[PDB]
Amino acid sequence: AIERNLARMSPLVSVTPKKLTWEDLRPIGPHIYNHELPEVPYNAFLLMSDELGLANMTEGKSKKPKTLAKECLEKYSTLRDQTDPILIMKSEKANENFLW
Amino acid sequence: GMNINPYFLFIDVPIQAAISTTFPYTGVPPYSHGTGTGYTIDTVIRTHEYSNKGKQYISDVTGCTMVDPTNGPLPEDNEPSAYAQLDCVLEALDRMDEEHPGLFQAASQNAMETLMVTTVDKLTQGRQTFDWTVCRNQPAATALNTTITSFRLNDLNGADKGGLIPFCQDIIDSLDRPEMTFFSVKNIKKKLFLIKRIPMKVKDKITKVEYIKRALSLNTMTKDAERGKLKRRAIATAGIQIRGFVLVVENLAKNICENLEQSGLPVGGNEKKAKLSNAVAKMLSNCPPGGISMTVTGDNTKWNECLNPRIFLAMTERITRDSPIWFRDFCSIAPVLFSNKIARLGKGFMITSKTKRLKAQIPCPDLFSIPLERYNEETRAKLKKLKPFFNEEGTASLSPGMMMGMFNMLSTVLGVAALGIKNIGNKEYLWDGLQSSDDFALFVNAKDEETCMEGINDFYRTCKLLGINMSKKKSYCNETGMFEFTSMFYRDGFVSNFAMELPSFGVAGVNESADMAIGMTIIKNNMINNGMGPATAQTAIQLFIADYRYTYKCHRGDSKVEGKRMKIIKELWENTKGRDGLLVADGGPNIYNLRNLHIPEIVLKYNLMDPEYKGRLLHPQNPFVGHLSKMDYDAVSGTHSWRTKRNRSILNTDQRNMILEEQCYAKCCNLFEACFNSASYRKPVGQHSMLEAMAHRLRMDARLDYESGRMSKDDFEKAMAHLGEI
Amino acid sequence: QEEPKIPNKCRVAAWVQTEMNLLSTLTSKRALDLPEIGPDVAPVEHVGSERRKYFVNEINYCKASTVMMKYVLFHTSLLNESNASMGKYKVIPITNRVVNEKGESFDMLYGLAVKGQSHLRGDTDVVTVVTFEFSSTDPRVDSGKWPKYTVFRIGSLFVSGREKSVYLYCRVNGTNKIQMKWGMEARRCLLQSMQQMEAIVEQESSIQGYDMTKACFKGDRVNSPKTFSIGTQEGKLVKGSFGKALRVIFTKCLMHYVFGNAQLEGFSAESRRLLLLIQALKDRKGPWVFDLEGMYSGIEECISNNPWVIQSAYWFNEWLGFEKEGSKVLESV
Amino acid sequence: ICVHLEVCYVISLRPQYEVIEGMPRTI
Amino acid sequence: MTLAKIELLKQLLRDNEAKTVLKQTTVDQYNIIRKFNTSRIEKNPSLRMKWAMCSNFPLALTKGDMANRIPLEYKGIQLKTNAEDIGTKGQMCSIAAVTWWNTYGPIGDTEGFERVYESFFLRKMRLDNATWGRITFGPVERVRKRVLLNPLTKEMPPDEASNVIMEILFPKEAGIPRESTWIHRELIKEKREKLKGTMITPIVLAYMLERELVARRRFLPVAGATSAEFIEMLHCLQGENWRQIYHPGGNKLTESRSQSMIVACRKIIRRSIVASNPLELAVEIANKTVIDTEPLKSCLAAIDGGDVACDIIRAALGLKIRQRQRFGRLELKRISGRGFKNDEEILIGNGTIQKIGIWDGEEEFHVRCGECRGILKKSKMKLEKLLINSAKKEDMRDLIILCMVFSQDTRMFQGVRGEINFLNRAGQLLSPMYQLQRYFLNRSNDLFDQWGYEESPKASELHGINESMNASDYTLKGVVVTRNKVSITKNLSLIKRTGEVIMGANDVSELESQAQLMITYDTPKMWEMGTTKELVQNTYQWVLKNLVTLKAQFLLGKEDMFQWDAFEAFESIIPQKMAGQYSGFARAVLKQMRDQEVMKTDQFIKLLPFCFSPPKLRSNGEPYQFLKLVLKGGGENFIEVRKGSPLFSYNPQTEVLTICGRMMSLKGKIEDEERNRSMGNAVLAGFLVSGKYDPDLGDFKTIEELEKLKPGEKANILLYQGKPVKVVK
RNA sequence: AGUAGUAACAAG
RNA sequence: AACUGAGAAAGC
RNA sequence: AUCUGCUUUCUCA
Ligand SMILES: *O[C@H]1[C@@H](O)[C@H](n2cnc3c(N)ncnc32)O[C@@H]1COP(=O)(O)OP(=O)(O)OP(=O)(O)OC[C@H]1O[C@@H](n2c[n+](C)c3c(=O)[nH]c(N)nc32)[C@H](O)[C@@H]1O
Ligand SMILES: Nc1nc2c(ncn2[C@@H]2O[C@H](COP(=O)(O)CP(=O)(O)OP(=O)(O)O)[C@@H](O)[C@H]2O)c(=O)[nH]1
Ligand SMILES: [Mg+2]
Ligand SMILES: [Mg+2]
Repeated sequence: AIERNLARMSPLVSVTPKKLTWEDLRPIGPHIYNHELPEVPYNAFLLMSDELGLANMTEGKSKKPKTLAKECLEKYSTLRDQTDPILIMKSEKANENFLW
Repeated sequence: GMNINPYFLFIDVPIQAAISTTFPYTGVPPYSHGTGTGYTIDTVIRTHEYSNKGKQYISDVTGCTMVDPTNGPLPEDNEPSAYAQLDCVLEALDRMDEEHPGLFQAASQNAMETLMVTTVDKLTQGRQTFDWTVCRNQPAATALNTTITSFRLNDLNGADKGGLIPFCQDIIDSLDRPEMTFFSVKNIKKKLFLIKRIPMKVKDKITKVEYIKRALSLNTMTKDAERGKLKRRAIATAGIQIRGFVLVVENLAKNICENLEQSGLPVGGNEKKAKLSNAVAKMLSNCPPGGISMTVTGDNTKWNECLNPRIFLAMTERITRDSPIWFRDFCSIAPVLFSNKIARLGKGFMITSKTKRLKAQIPCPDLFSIPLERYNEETRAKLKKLKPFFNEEGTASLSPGMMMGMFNMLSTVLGVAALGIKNIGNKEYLWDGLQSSDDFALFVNAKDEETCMEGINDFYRTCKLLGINMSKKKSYCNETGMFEFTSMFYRDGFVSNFAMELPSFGVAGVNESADMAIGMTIIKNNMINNGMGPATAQTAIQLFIADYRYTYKCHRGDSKVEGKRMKIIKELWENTKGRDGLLVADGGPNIYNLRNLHIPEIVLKYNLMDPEYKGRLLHPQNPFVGHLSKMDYDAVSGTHSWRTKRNRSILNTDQRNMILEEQCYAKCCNLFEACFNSASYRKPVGQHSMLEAMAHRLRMDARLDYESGRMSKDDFEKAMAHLGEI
Repeated sequence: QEEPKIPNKCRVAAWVQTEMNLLSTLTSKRALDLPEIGPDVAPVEHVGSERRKYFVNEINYCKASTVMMKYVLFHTSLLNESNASMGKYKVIPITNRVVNEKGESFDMLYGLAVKGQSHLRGDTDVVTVVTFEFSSTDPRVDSGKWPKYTVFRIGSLFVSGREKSVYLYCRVNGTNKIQMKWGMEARRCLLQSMQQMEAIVEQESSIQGYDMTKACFKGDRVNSPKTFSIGTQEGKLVKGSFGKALRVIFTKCLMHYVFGNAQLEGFSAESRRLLLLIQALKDRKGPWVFDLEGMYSGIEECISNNPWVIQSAYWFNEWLGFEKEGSKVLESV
Repeated sequence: ICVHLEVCYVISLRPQYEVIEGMPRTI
Repeated sequence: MTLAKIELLKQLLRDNEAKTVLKQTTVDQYNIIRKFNTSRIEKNPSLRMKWAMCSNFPLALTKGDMANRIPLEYKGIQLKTNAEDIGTKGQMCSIAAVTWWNTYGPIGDTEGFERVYESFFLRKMRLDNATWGRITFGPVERVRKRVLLNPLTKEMPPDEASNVIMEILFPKEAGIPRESTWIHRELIKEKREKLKGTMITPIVLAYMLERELVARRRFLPVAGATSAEFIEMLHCLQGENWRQIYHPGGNKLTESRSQSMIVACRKIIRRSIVASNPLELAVEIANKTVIDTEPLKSCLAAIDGGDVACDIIRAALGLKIRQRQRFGRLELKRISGRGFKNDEEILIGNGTIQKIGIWDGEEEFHVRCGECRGILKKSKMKLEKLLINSAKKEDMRDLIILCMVFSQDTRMFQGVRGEINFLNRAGQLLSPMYQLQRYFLNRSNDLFDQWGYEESPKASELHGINESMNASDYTLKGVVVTRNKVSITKNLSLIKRTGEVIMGANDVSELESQAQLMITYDTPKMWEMGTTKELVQNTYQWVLKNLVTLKAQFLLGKEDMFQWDAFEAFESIIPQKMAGQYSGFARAVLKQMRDQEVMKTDQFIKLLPFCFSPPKLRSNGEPYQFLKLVLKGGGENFIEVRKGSPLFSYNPQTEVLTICGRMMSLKGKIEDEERNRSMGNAVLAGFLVSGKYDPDLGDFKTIEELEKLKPGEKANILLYQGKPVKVVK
């Protein structure tokens, strides 16, 4: 039966084998080179390389995250007391007033 | 400005040796959201489009639109085809039988004996089964119990015989009942606004055809945490009526698979690795001199969609040729049930008004109750294509395909039978393969590459004849020596892929001591058989201890971390003199290393614990471990082997009636276990009532106590009076 | 029924290469808090500890480790606050513990987080976290990198006599319980990075008869240090040390976690299917394909807006070009 | 079986003879 | 509490729902209702635990006095929830409650923990009372084998262990008294008396008993140590590239010692036969061989058993030869005889053709089993005679069955009618004779049915017996019942003083099996006793390290570079039949490379190890021709002359040599002209290149055709896929 | 808004 | 509204 | 010569 059906099966039903050559390996996802598309925005949960960690020398006594942050801000009192919003950049749907 | 390109690592280390880097299993696995109706309709449409050229008719049993692609026109292109040829499948099965004389007979004998010695309890081994009485998903035990009670209501007491055969006889007899009366669960909606839904168990009744559809119905949902796929898929669960016979069919197919050298099932893990390595070595040593051997790493596209339950019915009949007619009918039931299977489309679709900020859930029965222009384009097209097969009650006729794919073993048998041909037209090629459920690795030996590709093309066409659609997009071929099979990457030997088992390295989340043991043993096993070196093993120990301490808030006692548990941990650290014996859960140091990964924590620290702390921890009556019942037994485990109740709370739903039924069953089982202490260990058998067994056991115990003098004469009289009134 | 929001199609953004370069670089601070391990007895344990010294000293002093620890600690605190305070807006500082070469311990405050309503009954239910993170980068330098961030200028800091402006990146992000849990378990990015490299060391050992960790990292009197193709500088292949390769793999795993979604999973699977073909080509195995364009489409449908996936496609194209050059070198045989 | 059980019962607070017949195997 | 239980039953029957549940539900259906659960269980326990730990009272308390000892709040930390919701609600506590109990709670008794987890305490004792050797870095070939996870003192089949557990813990509701209840009566009674004074939960005790008795066997990658005491440390024992020497504590059964000794002796002999003066090398290795923690000489002296290899090593070491054999429960001593093993396509009773090991020639064995003895005389596949002594019925039956199987009687093979598996589910070769023994021990009826019965002996002392183990009037054919110094040759041949060889190296079983214990070789050349892949990798690494000197000697020297210790060890994995042909072919190829200017360094490395054995050229004086040199062990252990091989591949682009999966670099030892150099001159012995693929010559000629060519005759050779060339003599 | 991605959450 | 089969691990 | 009880987690299919 198998040979009979293969004989009467359409020749168009083929696995279409093709010897692979390096020329056949075109670059993947050409559209990512399309300058008409926007650059992929930074969408990570936190800043990875742009992170700025205010450093506070400790005394081997971890009290609480709240007190740790309070002490770290107190050391950098210039940043903590800044109440003047110098808006540099704004997300289109954000509210700089509410965010500040 | 040098730019780091991680792929340049492959310039040095081959892909297989660095395959672990290609598995992003440190990230969150994709999770499906909302309804799964879209994917269910997609699979229904795909199945019917792959089977549309077949014979379409209407079932006179259910009235559903049935499609039969088997024996249909041979495909004229490479699209997924379900038009399997019965003659080709039977020829493949005959070839396999010739290759394995007596294999079918032995498999049928084993399956029949197992069925004869199989009990109805075997149907409780399922996660979530479609309970037809409530038309929902219930734990397999719950669905089985509800089905048994409903059958009792309908004078179907085969389950009481204790065997699977009488219960399946009841299953097939219930289809003949003019109407089925069962225990359903409804809910009263009280507005307090909040619509609290208080469920209660009542009695309902349905007709013959409705019950038939429910029994043939498969409930669909969305799979969660699936990895390696961009788009989400749908999964389906069957009822008791189907699983009952699927068990026997799968057992027969498993018996067949265990004796096939080209099957990757049911073997697994190291056994599977050994089998595959031996097969690859044999196929390398069998290469004709000067010839070319080529391995095709191949995946089959739309495996469940194109597999036809009628083909599996034919396979069942062919395999069970020498069996008694009762067993042949029993094995044929399951493919018959799957050929008339109905798919429940799920939770429906959510329609929203953005400006009015409103949303509503249109259920599957009401899917076509609104104009199709109110659905999005994709959903609109899906509904338009689904309409012919849509059932007014809110289900779809899915006669073709194997949506659930519960025939993994039988599909493996079909694939192996496809591999068994090995040649067509006496051409100058010979193929032999390895066949898991759908994934496969072919090995074609010929005189040159051209003949190897001819053989691969012939294998492709032959699989098309059997209803198997090799995926040209995902399948590729190279010279023998490198390939991939079931994500096992063979490069002159199966390389170690450390990333696959990476997700299991974390806290297993059972309890402190159990999780400690699980993590240590996982590290040990990964070291044994996943290529994890001693340095990575020690780092894994460190990371597991870190995650464990941050999960159970049991940081080192001398540490400065603060918490509700940490204050008492620090007090214990100060009180304890043998601090090295304190458990990690109690803020003690981590003394685990590679050599002692196989020793439990308490045993490791038993000789270092202080007597006081050791006694407090290993208190036989500590309240944190569930006891059995003073008369309560001694719980040997420590205080850290505690249990957090698996609270299945549902907002605005007070399942007091369901909890009451569950607690009634629990009380009956607890009393029975108290009467029969061996019930927990060894399953108690018997066709008689639990009350009868308990009464006889208590009467014998009372008589023995009276004779031995344990019980006073007046107490014996009281016991006898109570038993008499019982 | 509203149309689903399809992920946008974005082009290669140069900031992903910068992130890969900076996260692989060696900093001066340690963030890993690896707990103690029982004393070594067997020679296998001593070998493991010796190898761990090199591996961790390479990973531990890298920016990627600090970022991973920040993510882990923040997700732990966020899960704790979400379960402890379901109906309250909580301030969750973004904190980390760092240690420099001198053994000095510092508390690093990278910003604050507002944990909104967190009645997270479902596993995929979303809690909104409003992150106000300190930074020194000026957004205007790469505006396309920061369309999601509202950035203010709040002051300045003196790492030295130099003056560095400080900006407050404000973003209304969100996360679910599954993401929090997997953030608490991001430490696994170490193992996948170590094992892959550790195996290599083991391989070298089997070829030399003795532990080759020091030789692979630093190079002993008999073996020169292991050098890997690490990257490109002006279109020329560049060689990095063994520790640099370890840090690159660790950064790759950390980005797998950070930018891990269905897009990355699908891209990984399909591009692995393609990587196996490329390897078969490099091994002169004469690979044959049946539908190459179908496999390419399967790969490409997973490249929409995941920055890591887009940069992975770019790196794959670059590495494929280099492998094509290598094959051209191979042809004359 | 019926005759055997009847004979056993005819043969039979504290009965002299306990009955092992006329009950399920397990009991 | 029988009265209390009866009162509870009456109280439960006072509830109509419980009454109907008890009445309708059968005893079998109990197992269903025990699993009744209305609400589906959640499926992310790790996330659920991380979520619950960040809460007030995730833990559940057990109502009682011990739960009351826990204070409501401790130093402002609420350990347990308030008790104002007692009504049908339950109680909860925090993890801080657990810590408080561990800190200030009552001090209980630990005897229960010691009793229940005695298995893990024994595991810890084995770990602690153990010594560690040295870690060796080098190739390790691990074979996936089904090994026992943990040591046991009495291993029983799972059903037998379950019956024993039921008898020990549940004597009353144990069911039918089975064979296990009798054959394990002593153990059951001992455990019952030991467990008499215990209040631990019966299910926990049952799991303790099954851990003590039931055997957990798993497929694991092992390398030369499969004993459970070693399997439990497998994670530290070795990897794919390193091997840690480990000496577990506790007592070791002598069966494992004997098996490891046999494996060690077989390895020593296999490595020694190829050596010049095999006796000296065999003695040298055996004097430095340690079985687990004892020297090989002591093990041979103290073990009253072994095989041909053990006897040969004993003779080499001076110990007496113990010509004893073990065939399962049967122990035999070769009184006299001689036979050479062969592989025969034996036809089994159920129509199965198997390459079973068959012995030939007259052979007499003093056999014994249990407490019974006898004398078995046999010939090729026939039991000539079996004179057995009077003993117990079961022991006598076991002896007769085992002797029937050992004799390989044709009736015994034809007596197999049933399910007999000679191949494990992983495709590994099970021993056919042992499988036949296992089948016939249980299903022994058919063996006696087909064996045939003749007249019982009427001699003065000889009286026959039948299947009833009684002196019946008819006896089993060929079976009767009765009531009544060596020297070793250089080539490891055991010879009597008369001049007759009694055992030789060629008589050693070729099977390569993992040792039960860890065999150590305290010699610098301890890798020469490794598996095929390990030997190949070590030899090629030695070649690479000395590649400069080897090549310089080859260019300068003529024949002194083909003799080395590493190549001598490598020869031990080349079959003797093909060793000479491989040596001739490889030497011819290397000489043809040297004489001409074609020097493919990769081919020189590939073929150099094979140039050790004395050449065995064809009858016409020309070397054989090969496409692949097949090495001993496994189907993938071969070297491709032209193509790459699983054991040896070369990448000219990167000049990287992948041997057994390990990548070495030839960068530094290479000439840039070599890449342009043609591979056709380093493929066929006595063949050079002349041009490209010539259509006129014809199609590619095979090895048989190539060997028959005349001098100066051109032909087409396909070096590998896509690379045809034209070669001449 | 945002997270996220073929459908959801942004409490019931 | 977390299915099927296989493998390993842990707990009862 | 090792082959001849279920629940949950992870991986694979
Ligand atoms: O573990 C393997 C082997 O090492 C072990 N074995 C063999 N001998 C002993 C002793 N003496 N003590 C402890 N363990 C022993 O049993 C396994 C056997 O594997 P293998 O090495 O493959 O066995 P072999 O190849 O020799 O064939 P096998 O039939 O198993 O016989 C082994 C043993 O028995 C002798 N023997 C069997 N038969 C049927 C024999 C026969 O008909 N005539 C003679 N002269 N000897 C026979 C074998 O020769 C060996 O002595
Ligand atoms: N019952 C289940 N079967 C599964 C599951 N995952 C895989 N499988 C089986 O394995 C087969 C492979 O399915 P995949 O997940 O690989 C679907 P993929 O999109 O990769 O293949 P096609 O779309 O069919 O080309 C599938 O047909 C099933 O028979 C699962 O979660 N449940
Ligand atoms: Mg797939
Ligand atoms: Mg595949």
